[PDB]
Amino acid sequence: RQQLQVLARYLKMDLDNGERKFLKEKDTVAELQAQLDYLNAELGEFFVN
Amino acid sequence: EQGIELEHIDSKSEFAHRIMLTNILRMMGCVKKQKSARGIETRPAQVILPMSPNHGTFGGDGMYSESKLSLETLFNRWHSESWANQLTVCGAIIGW
Amino acid sequence: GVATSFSRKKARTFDSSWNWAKQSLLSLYFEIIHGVLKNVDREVVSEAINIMNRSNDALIKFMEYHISNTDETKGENYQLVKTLGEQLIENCKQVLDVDPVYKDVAKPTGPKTAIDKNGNITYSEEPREKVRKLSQYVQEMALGGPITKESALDKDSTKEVASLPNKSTISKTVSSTIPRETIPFLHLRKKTPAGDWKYDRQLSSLFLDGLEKAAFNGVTFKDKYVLITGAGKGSIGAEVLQGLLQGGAKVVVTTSRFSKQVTDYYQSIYAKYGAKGSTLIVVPFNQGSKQDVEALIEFIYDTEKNGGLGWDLDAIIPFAAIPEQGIELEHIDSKSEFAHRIMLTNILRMMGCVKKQKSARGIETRPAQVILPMSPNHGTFGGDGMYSESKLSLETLFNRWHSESWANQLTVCGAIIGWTRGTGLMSANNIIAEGIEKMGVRTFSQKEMAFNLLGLLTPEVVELCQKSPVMADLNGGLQFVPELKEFTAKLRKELVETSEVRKAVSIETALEHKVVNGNSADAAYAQVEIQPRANIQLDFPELKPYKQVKQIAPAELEGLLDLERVIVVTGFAEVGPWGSARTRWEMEAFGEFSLEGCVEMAWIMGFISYHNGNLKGRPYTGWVDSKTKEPVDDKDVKAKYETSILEHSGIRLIEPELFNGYNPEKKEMIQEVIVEEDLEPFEASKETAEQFKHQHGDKVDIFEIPETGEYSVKLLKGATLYIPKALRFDRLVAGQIPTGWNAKTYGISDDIISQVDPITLFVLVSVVEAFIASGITDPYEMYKYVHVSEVGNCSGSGMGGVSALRGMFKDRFKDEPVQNDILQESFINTMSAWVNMLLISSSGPIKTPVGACATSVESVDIGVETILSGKARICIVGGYDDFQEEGSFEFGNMKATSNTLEEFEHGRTPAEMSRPATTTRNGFMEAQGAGIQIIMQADLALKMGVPIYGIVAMAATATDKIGRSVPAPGKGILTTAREHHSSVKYASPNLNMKYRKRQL
Amino acid sequence: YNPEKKEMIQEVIVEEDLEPFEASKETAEQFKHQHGDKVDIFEIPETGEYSVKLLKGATLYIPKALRFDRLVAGQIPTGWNAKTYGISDDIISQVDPITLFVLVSVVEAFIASGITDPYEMYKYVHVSEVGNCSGSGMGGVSALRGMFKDRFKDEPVQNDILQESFINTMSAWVNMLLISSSGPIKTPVGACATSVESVDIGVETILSGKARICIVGGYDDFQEEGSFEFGNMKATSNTLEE
Amino acid sequence: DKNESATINEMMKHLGRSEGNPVIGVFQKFLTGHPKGAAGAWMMNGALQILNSGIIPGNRNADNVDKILEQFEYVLYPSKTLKTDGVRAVSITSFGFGQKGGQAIVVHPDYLYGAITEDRYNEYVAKVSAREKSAYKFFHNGMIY
Amino acid sequence: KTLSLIQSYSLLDKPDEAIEKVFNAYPAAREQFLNAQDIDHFLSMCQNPMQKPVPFVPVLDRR
Amino acid sequence: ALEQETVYRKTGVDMDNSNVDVVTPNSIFI
Repeated sequence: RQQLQVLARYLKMDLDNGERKFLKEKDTVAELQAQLDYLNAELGEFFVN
Repeated sequence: EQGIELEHIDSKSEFAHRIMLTNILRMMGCVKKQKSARGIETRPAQVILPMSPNHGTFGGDGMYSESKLSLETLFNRWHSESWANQLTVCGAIIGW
Repeated sequence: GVATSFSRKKARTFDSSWNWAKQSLLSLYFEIIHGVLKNVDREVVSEAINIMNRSNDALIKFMEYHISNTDETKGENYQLVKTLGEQLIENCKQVLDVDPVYKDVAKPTGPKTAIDKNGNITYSEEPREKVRKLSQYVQEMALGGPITKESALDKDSTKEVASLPNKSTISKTVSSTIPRETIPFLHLRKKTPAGDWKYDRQLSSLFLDGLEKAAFNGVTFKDKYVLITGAGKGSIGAEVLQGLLQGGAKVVVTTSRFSKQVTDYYQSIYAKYGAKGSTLIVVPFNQGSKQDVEALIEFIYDTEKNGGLGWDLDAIIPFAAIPEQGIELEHIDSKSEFAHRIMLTNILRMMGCVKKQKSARGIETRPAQVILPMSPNHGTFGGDGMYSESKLSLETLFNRWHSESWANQLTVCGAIIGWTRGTGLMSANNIIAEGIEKMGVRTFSQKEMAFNLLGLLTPEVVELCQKSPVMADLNGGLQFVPELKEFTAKLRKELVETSEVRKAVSIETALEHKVVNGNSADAAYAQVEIQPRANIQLDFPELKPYKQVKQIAPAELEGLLDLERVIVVTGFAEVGPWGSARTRWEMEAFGEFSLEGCVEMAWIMGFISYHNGNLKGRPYTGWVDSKTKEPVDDKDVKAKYETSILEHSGIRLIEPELFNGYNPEKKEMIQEVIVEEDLEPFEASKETAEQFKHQHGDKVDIFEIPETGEYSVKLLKGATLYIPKALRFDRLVAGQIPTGWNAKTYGISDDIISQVDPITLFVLVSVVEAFIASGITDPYEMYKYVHVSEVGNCSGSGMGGVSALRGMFKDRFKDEPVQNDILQESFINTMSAWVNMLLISSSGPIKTPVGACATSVESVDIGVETILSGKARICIVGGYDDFQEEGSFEFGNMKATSNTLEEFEHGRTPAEMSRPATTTRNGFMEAQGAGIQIIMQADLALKMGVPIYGIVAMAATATDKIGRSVPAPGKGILTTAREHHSSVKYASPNLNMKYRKRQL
Repeated sequence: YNPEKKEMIQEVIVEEDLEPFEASKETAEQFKHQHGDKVDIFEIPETGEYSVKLLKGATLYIPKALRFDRLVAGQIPTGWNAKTYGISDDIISQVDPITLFVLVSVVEAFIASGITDPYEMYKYVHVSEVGNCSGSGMGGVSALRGMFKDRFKDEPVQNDILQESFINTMSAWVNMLLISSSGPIKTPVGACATSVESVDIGVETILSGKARICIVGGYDDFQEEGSFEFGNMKATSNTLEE
Repeated sequence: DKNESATINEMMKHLGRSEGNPVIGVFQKFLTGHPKGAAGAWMMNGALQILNSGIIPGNRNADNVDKILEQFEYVLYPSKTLKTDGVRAVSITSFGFGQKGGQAIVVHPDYLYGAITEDRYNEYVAKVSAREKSAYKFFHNGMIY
Repeated sequence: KTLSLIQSYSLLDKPDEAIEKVFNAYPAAREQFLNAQDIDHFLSMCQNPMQKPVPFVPVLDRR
Repeated sequence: ALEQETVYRKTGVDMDNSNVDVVTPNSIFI
């Protein structure tokens, strides 16, 4: 694990960049679901379908 | 909409009102814009609206009576707006 | 559009009419004593009604004392107030234990359109002939008019005030006055077997009689609970609201635009009009939102225990609406579909909701009368979007009331509202009102249309509604003007035509006169104007002539007082959130700056700086924007800087540039971690490396880097580090000195500013400004009259140099640079030391108090006792405190300050967050600065000829009892009113000044 | 406090990223809010705890140790405890140590006056006629360390620590625990002359007929911060020179 | 704000203040907030400005006065400014942490001139008039430079 | 923002009347020393080069 | 004076019926 970490550092290679980008998208999903769950609360499932 | 009294007007009735009134107005609105685009001033479309004689007199109809009664505004607006050459209203009070 | 506005926590209640009656009385009292309101005015009556409507025993004891202690000699205006006031007490006593009343007492106005010579259209509301009273209005309405066929006010209002309680009984009702073959202008309708709604003589009579009684006796709404929507400033909705509150209704009013501006409008209406028993709740609300409607009705009916009101509505008035203009059937889109939801489907959902809440609780005998605004004009204008569809579909509720299961919970009263004039010219179609009235139609003021609709809430037409639905025609004969679209359009033509021809003739006569007289009689025509400059005054007290001064005090007083032992305030000053004592007074008292206020604030905040030199080549003398160096005139200062001034003054969000970068949204704390794995070497000097070694020992390796002389520092496994982190703090607001304030602008030097804690700069400026309020421009002038040992400083602080404490407890710890003498600056007594060391140079007393929030009164007390002991003849006295990060945080842990996030939930703004004596007060608002007074022996003040702003009669300090709560206030200052009463039969002669003077 | 060994802290920039350490969700969000780009926080999906990688360019504080040259002081005799006089653990936990010196001084003073029960005063004098005109130069100086240092280091500190720092609280405790007067309270600050200023105020309070009796005097504690600052002013004797 | 309204009501009840003559409260801190040690000095400045103008400023943020405060017959809590015919005296009450109460009373400065002779007064008036003029000179000069 | 009592400087040709007029409408001005900004303006007019020099010494300074 | 002359040559929704009152027939546009 420690040897991997120094090779990653040498190659200028962020191993978390993936999980970062992902956590940031999971927030925009949460946000858009909140907008859409609201319109369902206002208009009703019958009207939206 | 059956056994929807005023306590129970929700999503179905609000959607029904759109089918039976606002999107009727939007469809005559649309045929006016298409007829005007092409300068058709002498070939009007006769709209035949199904009216009711019975506005509110049974209940449990949801927003049906509000839908039906609000089309009687088109007999006045035909004189008062700029779409009489594109559209004519013929309201049919359909019975039993 | 369909977004949620409604929160229970944003709801403001107004219920304290017991306090506003006393303020309404005392306001009218001084209005009449300064000649602002006369006997002739109709305000003294409309005001009187509102004081009677709040009559209780407290308010008569108040009116008695205020009217039975006016000297009727001191002027005509004092006789006027005492005559009126005695009348107003007689009334108020009758009406005590009588239900309060809606009574419109406004002068009935008609429309007038004027076109002048040059073709300008003016609109004015114009006193009607033969309709000077509200009584006369109901007679006019009953007689109809030619088109409706079918084969002591303003002379002596002291007299009309007497005739407000005296209930007027009429032998014959106006219903009989209704001529046959004539439909009245106001009338109810009845549904015929065919299904149509016709004029009904009988129903209409009943309505018009209740409307006649309302005009004479007035109407009560005691015990009426009302929801009202679409009742914003300058609407019929808002003239209804005034009437409900006038008759003691309890009312929920909904706003779509909640704000300080709106919540103040409504506070202002309740405080003028809310009679005894009235309340007003103002909630933010989107009638377009289904979820807000469900939520509102659930808040009104919920129990106070579950956070609701515990009400049960007796009337819904849903007048909310959005305008749709030039939306023809081609153009019906999103706005019209949303408008239709506001004005119809969500009206049905709100009556649906009140039915479910009333049924839940088995309330079968307390129906809510819904008052629907109907139109008579369905489709007859166009360009209204889906307005006509909205309005016509509510006429289904007159049938469904018979056909469904909600008639015991709800009653419909449809009001066909007719031509209601707005404010002026643009509002409504005011210019063609006059022309429509010529047809035999009647139009209405908003206050008359309000009257008509409050008719529908009288006990007689509440009684009909509960039998059968009521359809009220408040349209004054517009039914019968045929082709109203094209009529109204012809009338606008004729006004414009006339205006245009007249304006074209006026243009040519100007051109064909300009040509005959060039620019000789059209250029020397124009005058020269004087823009005022700011003449800032010191506001020394006005000294009356001696003969007028001896009236005020009793004659025995001459030679009776030892003036060596009367303490007198001779000058004062301050530095706080609104600048100086001058600018704070303008904001406190008038709520707005004057020209002199604006220039002082602009100079303080550093927006403007005087210049007397060369300014882009030419020589110049005047003010100058301190940023751009561009010339400014005082006339331009309000427009250039007043907005900037008010954003950066007063209570507002903490400004981090002012507090050394303190950002309460981001507080640097530090956590202590153990290093799991050794760190990368960093360099350090020899001495710093030995400091890391001394601390860490085995857990650090330090080694010389033999080339440089520097040292490596390996921090090893098991070593402690501190890692920073950041709290979000919930106290975001404070009363901060106005942004810009700088000790430089007063004349303090950079040497003194670097040496000294910032609280000491507030103090130096306060002591100078105070000596100028005392006309002592050179402090050393004191030593012409008094020994160097006779000037004192008895001022102090609760906490002192609190930036210097941060220096010695935090900044040293972080090996930041801190002045060696930082400790001297922290002491509460150093501020005084600097004042002596830089201005006064006295060898007189120095008694620095610490009294937390009472240091300033303790300071006065010490200052007085220092003078009456003959230790000092003059004394500086007052208090100072700064606002810093550490104290803000600690006052938050004690839960003493208002939580700013809670305040934002409640929809409060920073301004309205310090609210003393208020239902909703929830902690204090930290502020900063200083206040200084100069006090002397009166003797020495008169000898120096310094201004004398007041006499310090008394100054005391008290503790409280045994406790275990240091912040808990007590009653211990009651002891300033301690006296014996065992033996109070005969008056002590020691109080009689005549006696006391005889003995002298 | 060991004047031979004073904890200061130096601000270093991290050249090379650190080893992850665990932290609760709320503490990890506090590191994120401070450091931003320079920290990586990630849920450890099993536990619910968070990893905190402090990255390159992040600021740390590393402790270090001055040797201070003021080694000597006039300290209350080792052993002295407010318990031996009869003060309780509830009061001792609540209150700044200078306030314990004061309570014991006010009792011992009433015994030198043969007033064993302070309430005996109120046989001869109104509740409004007993004063406290005592004060301090600096006050609750352990409570100030609490709000300016111990909070910064997220150590535990009583919520009401600020009340204890005020120079007028010592007097408040004396009223709240012994005297129960509603008489004057004029707390002076006079640095090294607070005790004479206190007497002066105390006399003038009596000769104005505001009070018949007055407690009068002075109190100050010795702590690390003031020792150091009196050294930077070169006011105290350098013990190494001595 | 309950403790203070109660202690002014009980002061006024014990000294037989007329029923119907309540002290008019003024809450300056609506506008300035609470500056701890300075609170009383600002209130005092305000009290002198009230004395000399006879204008009593209103608590513009008194939306709604607490129901609990109606029991205090001898206080009046105005929300708008009152321009009176004159104020003869002003009470100033401060309540500190650690059991510090204070009261000061300030009397209109015209009650002092009753105690002196027409000559002494006329001498005073002239000295003051001179000082005021010099002070204005000094102020406007120091402000601009 | 009023309009000037001195409309045309022609009116100054009976000058005592025009001074009475101005100091009747603004009596404060009889009982107030020159504002420090009005001293500067007065000395700025004394230096105006498009004007015959004033027949008096209005200040002792470097000039 | 030359320096000064140089530098001179450089420069020279609302659902509350507050706006339109739509409860009233004539506010729309009669």
